[PDB]
Formats: sequence, C-alpha cells, structure tokens
Amino acid sequence: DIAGLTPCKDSKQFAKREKQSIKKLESSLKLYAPDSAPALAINATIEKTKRRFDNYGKQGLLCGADGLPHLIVSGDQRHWGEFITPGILFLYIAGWIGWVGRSYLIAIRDDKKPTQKEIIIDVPLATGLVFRGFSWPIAAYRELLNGELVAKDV
Amino acid sequence: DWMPGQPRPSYLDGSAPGDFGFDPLRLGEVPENLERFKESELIHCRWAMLAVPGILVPEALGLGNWVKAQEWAALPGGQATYLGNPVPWGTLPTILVIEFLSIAFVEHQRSMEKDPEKKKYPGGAFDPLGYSKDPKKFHEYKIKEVKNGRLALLAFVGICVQQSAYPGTGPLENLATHLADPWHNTIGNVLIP
Amino acid sequence: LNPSLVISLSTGLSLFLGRFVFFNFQRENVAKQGLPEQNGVTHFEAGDTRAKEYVSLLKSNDPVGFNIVDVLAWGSIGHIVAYYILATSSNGYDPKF
Amino acid sequence: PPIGPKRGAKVKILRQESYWYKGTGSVVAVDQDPNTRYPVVVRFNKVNYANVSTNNYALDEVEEVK
Amino acid sequence: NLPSLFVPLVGLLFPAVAMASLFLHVEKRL
Amino acid sequence: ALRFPRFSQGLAQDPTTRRIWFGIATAHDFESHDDITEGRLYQNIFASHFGQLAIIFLWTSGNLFHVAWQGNFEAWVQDPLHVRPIAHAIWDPHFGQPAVEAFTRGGALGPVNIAYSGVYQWWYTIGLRTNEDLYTGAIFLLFLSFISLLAGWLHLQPKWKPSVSWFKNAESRLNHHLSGLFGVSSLAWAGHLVHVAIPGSRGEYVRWNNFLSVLPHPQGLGPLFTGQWNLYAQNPDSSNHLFSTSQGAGTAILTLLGGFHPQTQSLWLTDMAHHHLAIAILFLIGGHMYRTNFGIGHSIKYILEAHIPPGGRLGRGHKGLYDTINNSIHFQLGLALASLGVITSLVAQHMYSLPAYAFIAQDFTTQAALYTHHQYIAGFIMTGAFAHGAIFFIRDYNPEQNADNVLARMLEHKEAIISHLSWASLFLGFHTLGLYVHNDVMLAFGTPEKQILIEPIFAQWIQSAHGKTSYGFDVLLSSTNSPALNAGRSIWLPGWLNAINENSNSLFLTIGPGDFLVHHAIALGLHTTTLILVKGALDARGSKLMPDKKDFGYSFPCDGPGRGGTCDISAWDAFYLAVFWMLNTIGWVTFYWHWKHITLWQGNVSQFNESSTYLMGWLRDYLWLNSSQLINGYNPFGMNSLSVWAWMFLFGHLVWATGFMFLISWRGYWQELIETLAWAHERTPLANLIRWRDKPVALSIVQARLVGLVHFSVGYIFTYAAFLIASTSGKFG
Amino acid sequence: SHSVKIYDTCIGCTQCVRACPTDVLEMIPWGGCKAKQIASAPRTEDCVGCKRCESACPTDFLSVRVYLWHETTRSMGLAY
Amino acid sequence: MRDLKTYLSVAPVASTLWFAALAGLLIEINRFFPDALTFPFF
Ligand code: CLA
Ligand code: CLA
Ligand code: CLA
Ligand code: CLA
Ligand code: CLA
Ligand SMILES: CC1=C(/C=C/C(C)=C/C=CC(/C)=C/C=C\C=C(C)/C=C/C=C(C)/C=C/C2=C(C)CCCC2(C)C)C(C)(C)CCC1
Ligand code: SF4
Ligand SMILES: [Ca+2]
Repeated sequence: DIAGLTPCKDSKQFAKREKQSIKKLESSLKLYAPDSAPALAINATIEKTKRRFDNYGKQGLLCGADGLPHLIVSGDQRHWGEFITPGILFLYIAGWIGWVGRSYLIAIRDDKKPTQKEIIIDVPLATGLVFRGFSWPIAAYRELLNGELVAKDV
Repeated sequence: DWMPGQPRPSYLDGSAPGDFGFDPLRLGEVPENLERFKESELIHCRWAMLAVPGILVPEALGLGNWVKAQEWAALPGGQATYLGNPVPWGTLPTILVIEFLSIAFVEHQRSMEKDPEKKKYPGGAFDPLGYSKDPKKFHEYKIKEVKNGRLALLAFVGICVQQSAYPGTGPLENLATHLADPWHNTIGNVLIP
Repeated sequence: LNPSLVISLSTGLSLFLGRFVFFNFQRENVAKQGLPEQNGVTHFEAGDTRAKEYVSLLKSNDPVGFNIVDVLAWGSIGHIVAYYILATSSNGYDPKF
Repeated sequence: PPIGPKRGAKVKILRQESYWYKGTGSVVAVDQDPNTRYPVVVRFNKVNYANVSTNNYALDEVEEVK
Repeated sequence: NLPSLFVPLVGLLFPAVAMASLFLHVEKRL
Repeated sequence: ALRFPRFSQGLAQDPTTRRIWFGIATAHDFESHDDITEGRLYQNIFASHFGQLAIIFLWTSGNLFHVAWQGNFEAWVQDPLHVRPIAHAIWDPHFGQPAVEAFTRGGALGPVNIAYSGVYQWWYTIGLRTNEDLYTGAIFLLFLSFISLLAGWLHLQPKWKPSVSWFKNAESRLNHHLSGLFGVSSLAWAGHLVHVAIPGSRGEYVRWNNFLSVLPHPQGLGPLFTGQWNLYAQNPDSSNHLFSTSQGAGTAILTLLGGFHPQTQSLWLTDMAHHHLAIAILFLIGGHMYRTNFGIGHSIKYILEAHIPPGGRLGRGHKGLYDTINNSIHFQLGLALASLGVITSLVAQHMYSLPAYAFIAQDFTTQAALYTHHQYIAGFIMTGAFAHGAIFFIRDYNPEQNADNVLARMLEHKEAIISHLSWASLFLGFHTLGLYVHNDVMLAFGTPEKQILIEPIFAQWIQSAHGKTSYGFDVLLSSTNSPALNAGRSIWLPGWLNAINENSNSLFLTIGPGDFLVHHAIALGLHTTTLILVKGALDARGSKLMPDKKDFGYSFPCDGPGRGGTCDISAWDAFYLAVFWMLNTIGWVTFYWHWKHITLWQGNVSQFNESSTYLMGWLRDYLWLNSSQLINGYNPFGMNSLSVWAWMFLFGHLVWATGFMFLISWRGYWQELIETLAWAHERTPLANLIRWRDKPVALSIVQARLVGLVHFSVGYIFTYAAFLIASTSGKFG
Repeated sequence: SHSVKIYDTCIGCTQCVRACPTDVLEMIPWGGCKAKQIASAPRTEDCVGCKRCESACPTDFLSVRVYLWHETTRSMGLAY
Repeated sequence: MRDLKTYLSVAPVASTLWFAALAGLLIEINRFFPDALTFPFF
C-alpha cells in the first residue's frame, strides 16, 4: 500500500503475532484447572487479544514487515482516524481547558487578593465557567476579531 | 467603487486612470511604490494585450496552440515555422541572441528615462495619429487602455491555468470542449476531479 | 562550431553593449554606490596604504571614459558567454519532451 | 502649581532598569520639594524580586496613561 | 632503538624540565 | 606586571593560587589584558593565526612520517580490503609479554595501533603509493610549518605589522578569498586530480620527475580552448575496473557519472576532478563582486543600507550593520563558527553516504570514527558560535549605531523568541518522550501491537523524490513521466539511480518509525540547545532580574543571594549549560548513526527497525550487547588488543564522574576545608620548614563550572570513543 | 580590591551600612533625598564582596553596586 | 462547616478529587473500549 506497507489483514507477520500471543497465553492456561479463576482470567485475556487484533485489521491499519500497525499522519483520507480526527478531538479538549482556566483568571483578577482564589479554588465560579469551553472555538474567535484575546502593547 | 460598502483607501482618490479603489494589502502605501506600480501595471497590461491576440489567432488557423508553437527548440535541430514556412533563423541560439540584444536594448531605454510620466505614457513618436490631442479623450483612452489591459491579463491567467488543467491543449480547444457540453465539461470537473 | 567566430562575436557584442548601451546605467549606479568605506570614511583615509585607487590606470583618452578595466570586465563577460555557447554546442545534450 | 501628575493616576514606568518597566502603577505622593531628582512615588500591584511594592521615580521617568 | 631514546625523553625528561622551568617562572618576582 | 601573568596586574597581585589558574585561562583573551589597543589586538590575532597554521602543518607532517616509518601503506596498497592500516608503533615499558603479543597485528614487528582516521584510503585515492611519497609530503609540511612561523614572526615587527584599516578592508579580503583561497585552490586541486590522481588510478605513477612528460589526456589542452570540452569525457573507466591497475581503464579526465566506482565503492575520481574545477571557476567569477582599487565593484556598506523594506516591518533594515560587524571581531568569529559548524556537520552527513576515498566504505570502524569525530567537533563549534554572539552583545554592541535595525529588533522582542523556542522544546520533549514511554509500556506488557509507530512518510517521500523505490510513491526520479527524470537520464541519473537503490551502501538508507522517533529527539536536542544559547545571548546585556548585566561582563560567578538568588545568571553560564545539551544532542545523533550502521554491517537491519522504537531496546540491544568484546578486553583469564579500550572505557567513566564533584559540590565547603588544612601544615613539625609561596584557596565558582564541564566532556568523548571503536573494530563489521 | 559604588537613587535608609560585615559603607550628609543622607564606600580595601548590602537595598534598581574586581588577601577573607 | 468546605477547595484536595474522577473516567473508557490505536467511528 502506502510507503511499501501492507494492510494488517493481509500481513502474515500480523497473524503470526496473534497466533504466538494466544498460544503463549494458552501455554500459561494449561497449568490451571478449567473451572479456576486464573483460567477465566487467562481466557478473558485471550478473547481480549482476539478482539484487539481483529479491530486493528478491520479498520484498515497498515502493517510493516514487523507485523505491527504503522500510522500514517500525512493526511491521507484513508487513515484520518489515526491522527487528524483524534487530533481535532484533542485540540477541542485542550482549547476547552485553556479557555476555562483563562476565564477563571480573568474573573478573579479584580479580587482584593487574587492570589487567594488561586490557592483556594472558587468552586462555584469554576462550575459556572467549566461549560463555556463547550463553545470555546466561537468565544475565542469572536474575542480575536474584537481585540479581547490579546493584551494591547505587551 | 470596486466593492460598494467598503471605505476607499486614503491614497486612492479616484483621479488616476483605473482608480476603482483596489488595494487591500496597501501595496501602494508609498507614493514611490504607487507610481512605480502605475508604470509596471501598464507594461503588464500592454504585454498581455499583445499576447492574447498572438496566443489565440494562430490557433484559429492550421498552426497549433501557443504551447506547441514554441516546441522546435526542445529538440536539437529545431527549425521555426512562421505560417508553415521554415524560416532560416529557426535555431534556438539564433533567436535567443537576437531577442536578448533587441529586447534588452529597448526595454532598458525605458529604465534610463525617469519622468516618471514618460515611463507611463511617453507618446511623441509613439503617438503619430495624435490621440493625445484632447486631454479628456486622452484620459478616457487611458481608462480604455487599463481596462483592456486588465482584461487581457485576466485572460492570460485563464490561458495558463487552463493549460495546466489540460496539459497540451488550446484555449479555443478548451472553449470547444465547453461548447460540446457546458453542463458536464466545466471547471467543476477540474475543481472536483 | 568555430571558436574564433563565437569568441569574437560574443566579446564584440559584450564590449559593444558595455560601451554604447550599458554604460550610463553602469556609471550612474557606480556613482551612487560609491567607494567602500570603514567608519564613515574610505579605506585609504582610515590608514590602509594599499587602498588608494589607481586613477592613472583609469586614465583613458576615450571620449566617454572607456579605460582598460572596462575592457577587461566586458571582455571577460564575452569570453565566458562565448565558451558557454561553445561548450553547450559540443556536448550534444538533449532532454526528452 | 502642582508639579508632576496628580495623585492616584496610572503611570507608565519608563525607567528601563525597573522591575515594572513598560508596565503601569499608581501614584501616591509627588514631592514638590525641588533638588529631589526622584519625587514621584508609585505603588505597584505585584511585588518585585525584592518583595518591594513601592519605588521613587523622576518626572521624565513616568508617563501618565489612562 | 629510537623509541628507547625519545619516549623517555618526552615522557620523563621533557615534563621534568618543563614543569621545573614553569615553576621557576611562575614563582619568580620582580 | 611584575610577575606572572605579565598581561594582568590584578592577577599578578593575587596572593593566592588563583593567580596561576586565571593567568592560564586568560592568556588568549587579548582584549582584557593591560594596555591593549586596536592595533595590538589585530596584530596578536594575526600572529596567532600563523602559529595555528604552523601547528596544523606540523601535525599533518607527523602523521605522514609515522605512516611511512612504522606503518603499512606500501603493503596496504596491495590489499586494500585485507590489510589493517597502522597508526604508529607502541613502545610502553609497562607492557607485559602478552600485551606485546596481542598488540602485534597489521603485519608489523612490534606492537602497533590500527589507524582509524582514514588517511590510508585518503592518500591512496589522491595518488600517494609508496612510503617515499609520504616522506616527501612530511618534509614539505614540516617546511610549510616553518614558513608559517616565519610569517607570524615577520608581521610582528614595525613596518610589517598592518594598520587596523588594513584588517578592516573587507571588500579586498572577500575578493581574494573567493578568487584565490577558494577558487584557485580548488582549480589547482582539480589539476592534481587530472595529472596525478586519475593517472595514478589507472596504473600511471606520475611524480615530479615525469609529470612534465606525460599527457593527462591524449588530445590534451586543445579542446579546452575550442569549446569542445566533451572530448575530456569520452572514455571513462569501465564498471569492471581495478583501481591500481589498467584493465578497464579509460582516458577521460572530467566526467559526470553520478554513481560510485563499483570496486572501491567511492565517488568517481573524474567526477571529483570535474567537481572541483566547476566550483573553482564559479568561485573565480564570484570573487570579482566587491570594489577595490579599479573603480568597479560593490560597497558592502551601501548594499546593506539599501536593503530596507518600505512599510518598516524591519524598521531601518540593515543600516549600520557594516561597521557593526567590521569593528567587532566577536561578530565575525560568531558568523565564522556558525558557518563552519554547519558545513562540518555537512561533511559528516556526506562522507558516510557519499564516500570519496577508495576502499574506505568497507573500513566500518573508520567510517564510524570519522562521523562521530566531526559531529562532536561541529557540536562544540556551534556552542562557540553562540557563545561569541553573546560576547559581541556585551563587549562590542553599540545600541545607538544599531538603532531600529534588525539587530536591535532582536533584542526588542527577546521574550517572543525565547518563549517560542521554549514552546517548541516543550512540545517536542513532551510528545517524543511520551511516545517512547508508551511503546516501552506496551512491550513490557507483551503487547507490541499497541505501539504508536508513526511512518516518517515525509522523508520517505523525499527519498522517493530522489529515485528510491522502497516506498513506491511514484514522484519525480521515481516516476517515468516527470521532466526531472527525463532531463537527467543522459548524465548523472544512471549512476545516481544505480547507487541510491543499492542495498549495500548508505546513500539514503531505508527509514522506518524508529527513525521518526530519533529524528524528533534530534529536533528536541537542537531546539533546547538553541533555546539555552539564544536566551543567554539575548539576556546577556540585561534582564528583569539583573538590568545591568552588561556592566558585569560576560563571565562572573553570580550577583549574590539577594533578590531571591542569582546563580548561573551570566551568559557564560548559559554556554556552560548548553554544552551539556550539546553533548546530549550529539550523543543521540551518534547513538543513532552507529546502531543503524552496526546492524546494517551485520546484515540485521530488522533488529534496529524493531528495537529502536522503544528505549529498553536502546539500552539492551545497543549498549549492553555491543559492550561484550569491549569489557572482555581484559578479564581474569587474560586480555587481547581490545584491552586498551576497556581501560579507556573505564577511564572515561572516571573523568566524567569526577566532573560531577565540581558541578554538584560548590566552593564554600572546600574553602573552609582548605583553611583547616593550612592550620594543619603550619602546626606540623618538620614540614612547617616548607612554606607555600601562594596561598591555598578553593577554586573559583566559574572555575569550578569550567573544570566540571571539562571533566564531563572529556569523559563523555573518551567513553564513547572507546566503546565505538572497540565494538566496531572488534567485529570489523 | 572590589569596587563599590553608590548611585543617587539612594533614599538614605542606612541598610547597606548595617548589613556590611567589614565596615566599608558610611552615611554622609546629602541634599538629594528626604533623610538628608547618602551612602559612600570609603573603605573598599576591606570589602569582601558578600553583597550583603545589595540584599538589603529597597531601591529599584539597586543603589549599592558591588563590582567584584582584583582579589587581595583582605577581599578573599583569608585568616592565613 | 464553611471552614471545612473552604479546606476541600484547597489546591491539593481539589486536584486529588479532580484527578481521581478523571482517572476513573479514563479507566472505564479504556475498559469499555480497550486498546484502540485509531478513531474507528469515522
Ligand atoms: C605534531 C606531530 C607529531 C606528533 C603528534 C608525534 C607523536 C609521536 N612521535 Mg614524532 N616526530 C615528528 C612529529 C610528531 N610526532 C616529526 C616532525 C619528527 C621528525 C621527522 C618526529 C620524529 C619522531 C621519532 C624519531 C620518534 C617519534 C616518536 C613519537 C611517539 C612518541 C612520542 C615522542 O617521542 O615525541 C616526539 C619526539 C620528537 C623528536 C618529535 C619532536 C620534533 C618535531 C620537529 C616537533 C617539534 C617539537 C617542538 C620542540 C615543540 C612542538 C610544539 C607542540 C606542537 C608540541 C608519538 C606518538 C617516537 C616513537 O616512534 O614512539 C614509538 C620516536 O622514535 N617522532
Ligand atoms: C610517560 C612516560 C613514562 C615513561 C617513559 C615511564 C617509564 C617507566 N616507568 Mg612509569 N609512570 C608514568 C610515566 C612513564 N613511565 C606516569 C605518568 C605514571 C603515573 C601513573 C607512572 C607510574 C609508574 C609506576 C608506579 C612505576 C613506573 C615504572 C616505570 C619503569 C618500568 C619499566 C622498567 O622496569 O624499567 C626499569 C626499572 C627500574 C627500577 C630501573 C629504573 C630506571 C632508572 C633508575 C631511571 C633513572 C632516573 C634518572 C636518574 C632521573 C629521571 C628523572 C629526570 C629526567 C629528571 C619504566 C622505566 C615502574 C618502576 O619505576 O619500577 C620501580 C613502577 O613502579 N611508572
Ligand atoms: C489557565 C492555565 C494556563 C494557560 C491558559 C496557559 C497558556 C499558555 N502557556 Mg502555560 N503553564 C501553566 C498554565 C497555563 N498556561 C502552568 C500552571 C504552568 C506551570 C507548570 C505553565 C507553564 C508554562 C511553560 C513553561 C510554558 C507555558 C507556555 C504557554 C503558552 C503556550 C501554550 C503551552 O505551551 O501551554 C502548555 C501548558 C503547560 C506546559 C502546563 C499546563 C497545565 C494545565 C493543563 C494548565 C492549568 C489549568 C488550570 C490549573 C485550570 C484551572 C481551573 C479553574 C477553572 C479553576 C500558552 C499561551 C509556553 C510559552 O511560553 O509560550 C510560548 C511555555 O514555555 N506555560
Ligand atoms: C576559532 C574558534 C575560537 C576562537 C578564536 C575563540 C577565541 C576566544 N574564546 Mg572561544 N569558544 C570556541 C571557539 C573559539 N574561541 C568554541 C568552539 C567554544 C565552545 C566550546 C568556545 C567557548 C568559549 C567560552 C565559554 C569562552 C571563550 C572565550 C574566548 C576568548 C578568550 C579565550 C581564552 O583566552 O581562554 C583560554 C582557553 C584555554 C586556557 C583552554 C583551556 C580549557 C581547555 C578546553 C581544556 C583542554 C581539554 C582537556 C584538558 C584536554 C584533553 C584531555 C586529555 C586527557 C586528552 C577568545 C578571544 C572566553 C572569553 O573570553 O569570553 C569573553 C570564554 O569564557 N570561548
Ligand atoms: C588570493 C590572495 C589571498 C590568499 C590566497 C589568501 C589566503 C589566506 N588568508 Mg588572506 N588576505 C588577502 C589575500 C589572500 N589571502 C588580502 C588581499 C588581504 C587584505 C584584505 C588579506 C587579509 C587576511 C587576513 C587579515 C587574514 C588572512 C588570512 C588567510 C588564511 C586563511 C586561513 C586558512 O588558511 O584557511 C584555509 C581556507 C581554505 C583552505 C579554503 C576554504 C576551506 C573550505 C571552506 C573547506 C575545506 C575544503 C575541502 C572540503 C577540504 C577537504 C579536506 C581535506 C583536504 C583533508 C589563508 C591561507 C588569515 C591569516 O592570515 O591566517 C594566517 C587572516 O587573519 N588574510
Ligand atoms: C583601437 C580602437 C578600436 C578597437 C578596439 C579593440 C578591437 C579592442 C579590444 C578588446 C578586446 C577584444 C578585449 C577582450 C577580452 C578581454 C578579456 C579580459 C578576456 C578574457 C577571458 C577570460 C576571462 C577567460 C576565462 C576562462 C578561462 C580562463 C578558461 C575557462 C573558460 C573561461 C572562458 C571562463 C575601435 C576602432 C573599436 C575604437 C577606437 C579604438
Ligand atoms: S559586598 Fe559585603 S563587604 Fe562589600 S561593601 Fe557590600 S556588604 Fe560590605
Ligand atoms: Ca542505498
């Protein structure tokens, strides 16, 4: 496929890793009784291993010669779930955190002792501001156009 | 006004030929730059008003497009062909040295003379019929020239971009492709391949 | 194909341009450029004994001032262009359309 | 006549070696006694690196900003 | 044979003379 | 004056041992010495340059002498791939008999060291064939070192010392350096290649006795004055050609093949001769740019004055930069060190990928040693470039003469530059470490499939752009339709495409996710080391904490415990902190290079591609595994020739750890300890008859940082050099 | 010996003289500030360079400045 | 009571409660959706 890689559903090394991993867990399983609690734990880990390998091969992950999923972050639309889509999700969360904390610092900057509300959190004020990050890309963008995001001459 | 509702820039009064108030990046902020740009614009306008006819007229005849009419020089023994006849000086080194000497001389004459309105509208020997006789029709023709030139410049951009969207084509050949089916052979197919 | 032909034509045209065409622009640009100077004063005045320009060699009975150095500059242009033309004609290099 | 700015007005500190350089503070007292090269007394919101919140400045060292 | 003469001459005699002479110059007074 | 040091009265009047140390550490700082002038400054610099040139010539002269005396050069020419070159002979009276036995190798009579600098391949490729040739070159360089000292002494007496105006003649100096020093030297080197090296590479021994009789080309010189230069490229050597022989030899002297000589795996000697000739004549024409005594040329001042963008986004542009640099020797040295460090790393990256010396690509120990050497050299040079940039800002920068130009504007927004350098270092550090830890935890829990292995697809796309097929991205040179491919098929592309896709050499090696992670660690190292040096250089004249730092100089201990504490606040301390990051960065660079090659030379690139994605693989499959033969250089059962590295290996561990003492423990503890020792000596009988003439004191705070850094760096370099060479030469592959 | 300088930004709080451990600073009469007194360093031959005076200056920026210079027996704090 | 609530709002206690709730949430997310190198919902 891309960069000489082969999809994990086609790679033999990928399937050999799944085999050897499951057979290694089965080798640990023979030591215990079929009704034992370690047996149900190892069986659950085996089922969890099958689920993991199957999910990786199903969602179009590319594999190298090592049989391990390689990620393609160039922006190719076949693999946006590998970086761009989770990255946009992160930037939404990160902007939320920064915008809410910024709203908090602005609200307490006019207090008599602003340091008091920085080492002892005003939870009521925080709880009222935590949901402004939901619309942070909008409130930030408007503050960009209105000259409210950046302090003048610093 | 090029955009009703938008306030005009401070230095664009509306007196200059073609002054519709277009300078979003404020490139003509400096009068030295603005006057130099007023000269350079007419030069591009006039080169385009000579290019577009020369680009599409030989295509209407048996000669190919302007991109293939400049192709003999790629191969070693090239031979130019004006009107289907192999001209004797068709070799690339001949035309290259000829164009260098002549074009450099004439275009450098424009550099050595700074008025700087002679750099824009010289005249004299370049106005034998004397259309600059009346300073009102002469300025009206200034408006006619800058609009004709901007039209030819936009057409030259179209020819080049169409040549990119269809490598090895003609502008009128692209026009015929659009005439065959205007609703299925539009830029949308090269905008959305 | 002839070295004397290419060299004479290239050097002749180079000297011709530098004397009759590209002369006033070169002199007005070298006048507004000026002599290189250290600490707001020329290299020679600052105390460099060997930085005095040789106005005797720049003396020329030519009506416009074409001296030996102008011949050397535009002649070097002509010979470099000449040998470039000659070397580009003999290699037989050809791209592929 | 009261030399210098009025008391309480915001002042932009122009002393380059000050902890509050290019920042802003508030005036406390303007010493009208001449021969005093630094009459303007300014109090600041944030302490400096010496935990000091007030300093004296010259007249050409403070600019009145609203 | 030459190493048997120059190796001690640069690893023993030379540092001896160098360190002693530098000691005298560094500790000298005027 | 009155005593050592004669250039500093305040040091001479020191009653303590500090007088000696600071006298040594400040011998070359000419600007701080008593009664210094601009004339004496430039003149001492001029003579020091001559002394350095004499040092370099004498050093190369000695190298030739030992290779010709105790070496293997004559025997090595016959078997380039089966003879271990000899550096010199070993004569240590501390050797036991087995040490003499194990160190006798390379086909010598006594114990010898195997040379790993590559001068054998270098000298064989340029035409040197016998030991007599090396003796001749050594005498010439010994004589050149003599005339270097002669000129250095010459320009120190009156009427030969030049005025400061002569040193400030920048236009004339650039013209001559570009024309003569750069171009004429490259032109003459192309002359040596086409007269001696190329014919020497075809069986013809051309020397000073017979170089006037032989023709470098059958139809020599003639075509050069005609324009039919292509006749010099008609008959190259066959791809089945032996270097010291003539089977497959041709007659061309200037070619553009593009690949390697198949036998030697080095660049085509005709390509190198044509290369030097082309860049030479390009330097020759370029050396006529600036104005001298002939009424033509440019004034570098006027060019800098004219480059000012209207609109004032750069303020007053470059106005005043001419005198700013022409009066500051620290500015000039900063630019020199910056450019030299860049091209030094350029040499490192090109000598391993494009070997130019015959039979040097198979000497794997030599390739690893050379690349490591130049990368650490370049790392130090880069730290020095920024160090002298800060020294310029303190000692030479005039703010009024640089008013509102680009240089003063750098200071005007110093916080923006430093904060963003900090953000980039934080971003790179957070994520690169995080990904490495994630993969480490995955492989700990036995789930390799959960690693985050990002494909370095942008550099892979560039390698495909150069014609590499391993990734198949079908771009230019890798796609049959691109004009970049069609225009070059006639010339360099055959040999170039033949070499890039050969799986033996290191011309654009295959890269994977492991290479993606290491390159981001490299970006972290470059960004943070740049951050340290830039923050120190911009905050060198002052900070909010110390607004008058420029008055205290470049190197001072601190400003006291007041205002919260001001330890390591000078720009010298910024340099001192950046050298640790430089060593760490070059460490990452060289760990990367050596592991990829030592797995390539072993034919096991899969171990690197699978283990370089997690740091436990670097500790286990690189350092621990390759240290086997090294640490067994001497064991309770005997020793071999690798014992000298096992010893130096531990030696480097000692010096490095000794530096921690100077860097962790600070002065006041040792001063009080020395006081308790001075009392002990004065109260001890017999010994109190001996009196110290310099008062014992603890090392200065700045001296401690320097001594600790030097121990750290020496241990760093020696530990890695010992491991590098022992792990590579122990296998030789 | 180390150099010590007093700048006219001094307010005359006499704190540098109290913190000095070798009696280098003095308080002389002056007319510039309110306390009618400024500092001076007439005995820098005894100055050790501890910068204990700078740690006590309330002026921004400092009015006492200790520029460490040529070391002597007195400036190095040697009792031997 | 008001003093007790003021203590619970101090930086370490608020950090522990906030990070404990955050740790538990991410644990349950990786419990109902283990592994996952990608965003599979497209
Ligand atoms: C910088 C070049 C250089 C270097 C690094 C070395 C290094 C070495 N040499 Mg050597 N040597 C050199 C140049 C050099 N030499 C030159 C130019 C000659 C004359 C042709 C010699 C002749 C020579 C002999 C005969 C021998 C060595 C030997 C040795 C080894 C033992 C150390 C020794 O005896 O000191 C070097 C002794 C010398 C006499 C050389 C010094 C004389 C030259 C002209 C240098 C000038 C020295 C000058 C006074 C101070 C220099 C300033 C500074 C750069 C040091 C050692 C590895 C010995 C050996 O083989 O060990 C097994 C030995 O037998 N050397
Ligand atoms: C770098 C140069 C250098 C050289 C050439 C030598 C050479 C030698 N070392 Mg030495 N060493 C050196 C550096 C050097 N070392 C350094 C830097 C250290 C510190 C780590 C040491 C520590 C060291 C130790 C601990 C010992 C040696 C010993 C020896 C001797 C062992 C071989 C032997 O058995 O001979 C012959 C053995 C003899 C006893 C004959 C002695 C040779 C005559 C008496 C020399 C005469 C000296 C002369 C009159 C004055 C010399 C100084 C003068 C130049 C001012 C040998 C001659 C061993 C030794 O000396 O044996 C006791 C030994 O114990 N070395
Ligand atoms: C509201 C909190 C907040 C915000 C909005 C920012 C914003 C910014 N920081 Mg920053 N920072 C913070 C807290 C914050 N920081 C804290 C607490 C520290 C100490 C660890 C730092 C240390 C720091 C450094 C060293 C640097 C920045 C830098 C920057 C700038 C570049 C982005 C970045 O690198 O962030 C990265 C964020 C971090 C490295 C740590 C953030 C920790 C959390 C996520 C933020 C705190 C949230 C707060 C506790 C929530 C309060 C809740 C409230 C409603 C009650 C950016 C404008 C960089 C810069 O200079 O710009 C060029 C830079 O070099 N910050
Ligand atoms: C052509 C390059 C070049 C030149 C001309 C200079 C020139 C200068 N430098 Mg500089 N520098 C450079 C490169 C250069 N540097 C590089 C690459 C670095 C990065 C490492 C530095 C870092 C640097 C610093 C931090 C400082 C200077 C300073 C100076 C000035 C005084 C130097 C002096 O007298 O101290 C004398 C130097 C010595 C006595 C060297 C002793 C220390 C060495 C490294 C120990 C040897 C290592 C080890 C013991 C040997 C190997 C071990 C063994 C077992 C094998 C001087 C004008 C100083 C200055 O004046 O600041 C204003 C200053 O503090 N430089
Ligand atoms: C054509 C005339 C000419 C020539 C040939 C030179 C040559 C030189 N001058 Mg000079 N100079 C000249 C005219 C000239 N100058 C004039 C007219 C003036 C008055 C303005 C000056 C004023 C002047 C000053 C003030 C100084 C010099 C200096 C130097 C020396 C520079 C240091 C050096 O050797 O690096 C060598 C440079 C090269 C070899 C070329 C560049 C190297 C490239 C970048 C990398 C190496 C290439 C290649 C990859 C190497 C392969 C490695 C392999 C061979 C092992 C050098 C030999 C310095 C000096 O005097 O030192 C004593 C110095 O201080 N000159
Ligand atoms: C008398 C007279 C006349 C005439 C004149 C003449 C004719 C002259 C001249 C002249 C000339 C005619 C000159 C020239 C030239 C110059 C120079 C100066 C040169 C050069 C060359 C070079 C520089 C080269 C280089 C090179 C080489 C070396 C090799 C490689 C290649 C090349 C090419 C790069 C007339 C009538 C007109 C007018 C009046 C007077
Ligand atoms: S540095 Fe210490 S000894 Fe010197 S004047 Fe200041 S307080 Fe006194
Ligand atoms: Ca390869």
